[PDB]
Amino acid sequence: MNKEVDLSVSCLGKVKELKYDVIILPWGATEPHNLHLPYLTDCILPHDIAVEAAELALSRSGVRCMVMPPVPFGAHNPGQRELPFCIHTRYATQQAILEDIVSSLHVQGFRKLLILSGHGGNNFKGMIRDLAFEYPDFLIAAANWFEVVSPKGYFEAEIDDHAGESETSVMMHYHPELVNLAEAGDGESKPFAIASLNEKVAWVPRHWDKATVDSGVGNPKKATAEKGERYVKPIVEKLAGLFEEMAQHDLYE
Amino acid sequence: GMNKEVDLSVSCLGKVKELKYDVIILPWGATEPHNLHLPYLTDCILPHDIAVEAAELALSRSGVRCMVMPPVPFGAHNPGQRELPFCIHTRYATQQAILEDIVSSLHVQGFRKLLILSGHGGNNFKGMIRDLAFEYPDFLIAAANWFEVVSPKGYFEAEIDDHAGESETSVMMHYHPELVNLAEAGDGESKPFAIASLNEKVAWVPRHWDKATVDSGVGNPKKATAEKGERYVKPIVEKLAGLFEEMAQHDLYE
Amino acid sequence: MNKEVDLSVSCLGKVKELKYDVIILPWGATEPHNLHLPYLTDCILPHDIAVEAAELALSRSGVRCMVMPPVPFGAHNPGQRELPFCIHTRYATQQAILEDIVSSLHVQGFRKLLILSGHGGNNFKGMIRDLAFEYPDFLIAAANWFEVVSPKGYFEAEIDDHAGESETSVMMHYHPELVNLAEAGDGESKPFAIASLNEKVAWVPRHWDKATVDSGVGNPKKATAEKGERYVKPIVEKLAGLFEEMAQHDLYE
Amino acid sequence: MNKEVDLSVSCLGKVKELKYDVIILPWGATEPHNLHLPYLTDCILPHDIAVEAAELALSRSGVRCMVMPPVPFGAHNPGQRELPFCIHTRYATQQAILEDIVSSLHVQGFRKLLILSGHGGNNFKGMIRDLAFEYPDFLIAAANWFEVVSPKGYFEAEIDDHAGESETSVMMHYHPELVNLAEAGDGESKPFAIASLNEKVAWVPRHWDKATVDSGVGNPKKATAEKGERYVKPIVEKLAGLFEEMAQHDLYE
Amino acid sequence: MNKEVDLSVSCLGKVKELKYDVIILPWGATEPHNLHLPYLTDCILPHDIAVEAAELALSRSGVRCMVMPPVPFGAHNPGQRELPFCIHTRYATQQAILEDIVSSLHVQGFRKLLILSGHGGNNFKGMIRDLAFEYPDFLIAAANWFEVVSPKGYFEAEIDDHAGESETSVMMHYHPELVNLAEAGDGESKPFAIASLNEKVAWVPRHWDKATVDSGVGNPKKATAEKGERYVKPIVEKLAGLFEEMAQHDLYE
Amino acid sequence: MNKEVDLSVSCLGKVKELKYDVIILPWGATEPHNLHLPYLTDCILPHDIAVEAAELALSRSGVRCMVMPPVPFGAHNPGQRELPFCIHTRYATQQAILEDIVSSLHVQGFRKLLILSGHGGNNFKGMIRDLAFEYPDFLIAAANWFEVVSPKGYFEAEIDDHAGESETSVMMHYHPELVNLAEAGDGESKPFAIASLNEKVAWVPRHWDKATVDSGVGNPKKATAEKGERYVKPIVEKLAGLFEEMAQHDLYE
Ligand SMILES: [Ca+2]
Ligand SMILES: [Ca+2]
Ligand SMILES: [Ca+2]
Ligand SMILES: [Ca+2]
Ligand SMILES: [Ca+2]
Ligand SMILES: [Ca+2]
Ligand SMILES: [Ca+2]
Ligand SMILES: [Cl-]
Ligand SMILES: [Cl-]
Ligand SMILES: [Cl-]
Ligand SMILES: [Cl-]
Ligand SMILES: [Cl-]
Ligand SMILES: [Cl-]
Ligand SMILES: [Cl-]
Ligand SMILES: [Zn+2]
Ligand SMILES: [Zn+2]
Ligand SMILES: [Zn+2]
Ligand SMILES: [Zn+2]
Ligand SMILES: [Zn+2]
Ligand SMILES: [Zn+2]
Ligand SMILES: [Zn+2]
Ligand SMILES: [Zn+2]
Ligand SMILES: [Zn+2]
Ligand SMILES: [Zn+2]
Ligand SMILES: [Zn+2]
Ligand SMILES: [Zn+2]
Repeated sequence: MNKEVDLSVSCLGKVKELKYDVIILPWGATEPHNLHLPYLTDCILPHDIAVEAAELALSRSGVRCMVMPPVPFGAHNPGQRELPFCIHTRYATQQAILEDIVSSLHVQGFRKLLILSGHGGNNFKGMIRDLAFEYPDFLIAAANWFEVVSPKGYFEAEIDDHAGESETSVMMHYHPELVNLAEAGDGESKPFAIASLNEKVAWVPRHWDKATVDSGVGNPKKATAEKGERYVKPIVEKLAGLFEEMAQHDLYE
Repeated sequence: GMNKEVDLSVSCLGKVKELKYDVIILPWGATEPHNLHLPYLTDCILPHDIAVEAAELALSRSGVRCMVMPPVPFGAHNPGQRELPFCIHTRYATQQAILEDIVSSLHVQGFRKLLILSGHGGNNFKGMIRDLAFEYPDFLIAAANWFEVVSPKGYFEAEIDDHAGESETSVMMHYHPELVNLAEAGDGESKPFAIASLNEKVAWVPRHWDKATVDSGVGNPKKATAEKGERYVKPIVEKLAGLFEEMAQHDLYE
Repeated sequence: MNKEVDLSVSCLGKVKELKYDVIILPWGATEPHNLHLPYLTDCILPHDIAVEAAELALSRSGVRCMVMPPVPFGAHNPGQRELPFCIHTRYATQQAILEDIVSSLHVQGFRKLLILSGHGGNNFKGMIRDLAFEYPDFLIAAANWFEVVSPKGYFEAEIDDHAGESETSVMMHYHPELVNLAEAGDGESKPFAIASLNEKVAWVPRHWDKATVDSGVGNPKKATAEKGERYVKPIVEKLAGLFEEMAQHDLYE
Repeated sequence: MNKEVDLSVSCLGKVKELKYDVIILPWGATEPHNLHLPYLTDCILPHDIAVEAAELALSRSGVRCMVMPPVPFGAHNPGQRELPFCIHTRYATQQAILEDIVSSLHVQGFRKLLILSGHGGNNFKGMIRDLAFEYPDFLIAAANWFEVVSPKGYFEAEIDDHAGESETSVMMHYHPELVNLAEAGDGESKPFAIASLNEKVAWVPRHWDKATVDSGVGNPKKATAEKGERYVKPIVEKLAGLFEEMAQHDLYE
Repeated sequence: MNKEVDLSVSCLGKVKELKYDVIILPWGATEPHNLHLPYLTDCILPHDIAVEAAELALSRSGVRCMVMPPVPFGAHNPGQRELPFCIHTRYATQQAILEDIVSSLHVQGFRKLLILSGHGGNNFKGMIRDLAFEYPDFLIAAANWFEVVSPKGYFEAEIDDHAGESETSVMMHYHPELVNLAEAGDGESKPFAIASLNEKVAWVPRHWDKATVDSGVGNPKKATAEKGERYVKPIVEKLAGLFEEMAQHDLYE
Repeated sequence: MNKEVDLSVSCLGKVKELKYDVIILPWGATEPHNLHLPYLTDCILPHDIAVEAAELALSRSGVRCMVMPPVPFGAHNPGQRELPFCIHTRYATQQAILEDIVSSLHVQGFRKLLILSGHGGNNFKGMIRDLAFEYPDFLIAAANWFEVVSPKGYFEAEIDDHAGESETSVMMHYHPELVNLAEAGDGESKPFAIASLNEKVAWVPRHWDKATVDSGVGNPKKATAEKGERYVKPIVEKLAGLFEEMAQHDLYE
């Protein structure tokens, strides 16, 4: 438990006299993840990663970041909304939320935000361009935690898009109590009938009811806690460096 | 302890996919300073914990199975609160968009009954519910503040107890003692309006936190105890369990 | 007829050289009231109450208030929209209206507004919160006219929620020509089949099509003009006092 | 007082057993009208015309029309918003209002609506077009009451755009108690400095602050009740004829 | 080809060192025009007229105007949206477009815009009113090109509302290669069955599915390039004159 | 000029009796492109490529596609909005436009759409997600034309992000009349001061006012028409294939 950098457990007494340089907003989804992983995986993983990166930036450079509570409202695909307790969030709803967050942070004096997404269906570039014009003095960056470091050499499964080896391993590391690997299905996935879409000539969202069986995309069976521990270490290190640099530099000098 | 059957925050598809759910409970909170000593997420944490307890009671007692959704941390706040660090004011339209998206999804999934259990008195859902009643005429949405299910009067000593006070502190001490250090609390001294009729409640204006409060609390929380909190939530939990069961077993009118 | 404090009958020549301290916005509904009361009851009653309070405030303290034209756009319940000429107004529509009113009044130099509602279906706290941030120097209060003084002990009917003894008495007092009590039905109402909702553990809107027969909720038969006269006197006095204090004090001092 | 065709005075008891063929929606503004005319002129005038026309159609044809309460929310020009108690309504606010009105009337089974406007600043064609796709079985027509019959030859003043001889004469006829013509300014107006805008090659809204003194456009001096009575007789007959034809014919046959 | 005044062919190099006085936005529609005219007629015609007008203003007075690319998003009528490739634009969508265009132009330092519409179903008065409050130092004017000079006098056909003799003649002048007059139908149109709507007591949009056979409204078959040339000459001169006056005068002086 | 597959030149008479299988929506931007390339480069290029692919699909397989007029409304970066005649479009405005296009196309019976973007600032995945739930029977795919084929071996310049060698070459091929290579600047660009943003640990938009001098990103000076001609051949062939597969297969089979 870290009240200095994790708002989810913090209180005003602990934060009111401290200077904060960068705000971190974990952004996930309420989404089924194969049969074995939590509905809130895309919130929990970026939150725990962000807190660790915040701890490193503080101990390493004295840069203090606050990790906000994660946003559980993700954008989903055809076939997912019909699965129980999967919440599809319209883009405009997500934008309204980010607007309200940035408005408040701005009033509070903050000027640097990183959105750390745990859901690949979330896209923030358009929202960020629009807010760049409303709040010209407020820097907003965006990343998916799972794109900071390539999974090559860290995991065996070749297909690993959702609730696969990487997500399961990272969950096993941070919260082994939240996942029983023995409960996982194989995460078999089916391609489109339009070859050009499989060749990525153009993009169409995967339909979950046609493309998946257990809601996972990728076999998680070789996942371990140790694999998760090893993978997140360079992720945390690179994110901490970004927080430090966002704190220490203007965007252009 | 961890309950994947009724607490979506810890649950997974494997546990939920072969079970029948009757009622959905949406805890709706705020990200909001609570004096110096309570968590920023107090208004999310408390209704989540109450609702899970009531879900567990309804299940063991009647076989009525409810799902408690993840708490919504987007509250509507007052003047002077937005400037406090990490407090997030949410516009009513933003909240309505959220509830629209939740209801749309739950409706596609086959669900037809939802209770919004609020932890924050600044949240108001009657307009959203009226508007959604016309869009989804087969979908029942109720709303309650957890702290209005049973009056705190009798259960606590402090007479002023509106925000981060004795009652909220006690219930946090009960459910999450590790999250609250009572020794860190301020007195929660509050200042009334200079317009008497507003103090008398002839009309309503929002309290300005910057003018009205010193430590962001409204009410002295210092006689708070875990046991006071435990005793107060017992009847709240039992009444909510009863509402869950009757929502599951009856239509609104018969 | 009072052109000084009632915009419904006023003109620019009467008002242009006067100072106004508080603006009053009566907000009602276009809504069936049992068989006997006007569709515009919820506009008419706060308008007349407001004008009398404004007159009292001026005579007694020299505080001059303008009563704006009533908003006939109320928020209604399931079953009411199907009744002829009942106009359900969405919350967003209502918010748009109040934004336009506040924006104009602000440009005109006004900084003090009371919304005096005649329809309990209307809720303004959310709107007021959001406008507080948009216009921080603009004070907006809201009240239902019928909550200023409790009707318990002014009226005999136990149930009296809509077009019952209280509303009818007050209409009989202000506009006896618009109400014929002989035409009223009993206003019988049915409760919910979910006991916890009648006990008010939680809130669900009453469904008019299941809960009412004639659109009324409460028996109006014991209504008299004299009861209405007696009931509005302290409401008007209390509101006049509010206006005076709003004109004469800052929100905090 | 006519509870049959005027909702502003009507009740559910008088309306509930009767068939209504056309709904008429008076749509005005809250707007200063020189020094002499009511703020609510643009609501009062279409309301009274429409009621008289509805009474004519009913007595001569048995076609029954309901005249809804006037919408006091108009679209205004630069300079008007700063005049006390003028309320500028955004187009989107107006459209939200009509959508709510039409959605309610539609559920009630009504299929034919006339928006009878009293304010030239109001434009409903875009709203009507959009609602024709949402409710293809719902006929919406719009008219300005003051364009049903040209004022040429009914009034003396050449410039007569706002709070001028025609509107004043029509108010003198319907509500002589609400207007004292001796209080009027000359309603002097200044043109643009861009000649082609005065020639109407292109449209720009008139700025009230630059172009008017007393808020009127056109001298009302020669207004009389006689002139008002004479002008409205053919307007009322034309509108009664339209109500009858909307009632008895499909748009196309 | 004119890179000085036509953005559709221009590049930053050509424009970056020149002073621009007025911005011209052609606004059209994607709409069937009888059998023979282009879908983009309403974009092409005002574009070509604006460019010629800008060229005349430049040569004659040294006033330099930029003609923006045409907006192909018009507001359409019942029965048109079912015709292949006709795109109906909601009023709110058009307003969002104009807001974005104005916000960008304002930031660039421009303060004068003319919207030149090619489609009668487009209405900008409301948008202009709302924007005058948001951008008080930004003059926006609007005109339909075909209303700058009345076509009566210049053309034979009695009816000429859409894709008729005037539009066909003007297209044959500017782009003879895009129109084969031999393919045109007669553009026969049916009136309403409600007499008063044909007489224009009130407005209802024409229903294209009931009212037209070939999608045209007006017989175009006497159209000629010479007639089109003749008609655009005085339109081009009047518009050039408006651009020069807009550039050289404040709205009021 | 091909009226069969290019709506910008087509007319109802040519299309009304033909079966169309897939709709192609070119989506561009109004944006400075170094000194030498047109402001409409991002509209013109995907338009011309789409028309060629539509011709190939028809000649080769009998699959008939309509290329809609290009949408000139792009999402832009800080620094771009201040450049003359650059029009930044908010995400919500873009989505309102796509909502309108799809609504119309759906009414007309079409069930398949490819958005072919010319501007990398445009992002359609969110809009497409939200529309999949609104119109579950309507397939929407998105592609950037410049991502269909890698530039490796086709062009020399290493940096080529905007108005560089590839775009300049492709414009020289399709419209040599619209580009003078001799006018081009070097398209020099500058990185961020935040090293982790240059390493792509997270995303922030480039600020044009700090990162470019001439508005281009990439040296265009080795561009040729023959390089453009060679490059678009496989782009056209792959897109033709996608159009055919879209016409002939369900998304999943
Ligand atoms: Ca399946
Ligand atoms: Ca680093
Ligand atoms: Ca009970
Ligand atoms: Ca008092
Ligand atoms: Ca001239
Ligand atoms: Ca620079
Ligand atoms: Ca292929
Ligand atoms: Cl689904
Ligand atoms: Cl996908
Ligand atoms: Cl409050
Ligand atoms: Cl209720
Ligand atoms: Cl005007
Ligand atoms: Cl029309
Ligand atoms: Cl970028
Ligand atoms: Zn995930
Ligand atoms: Zn995910
Ligand atoms: Zn609280
Ligand atoms: Zn709270
Ligand atoms: Zn009432
Ligand atoms: Zn009411
Ligand atoms: Zn008027
Ligand atoms: Zn007016
Ligand atoms: Zn046309
Ligand atoms: Zn047109
Ligand atoms: Zn480009
Ligand atoms: Zn581009």
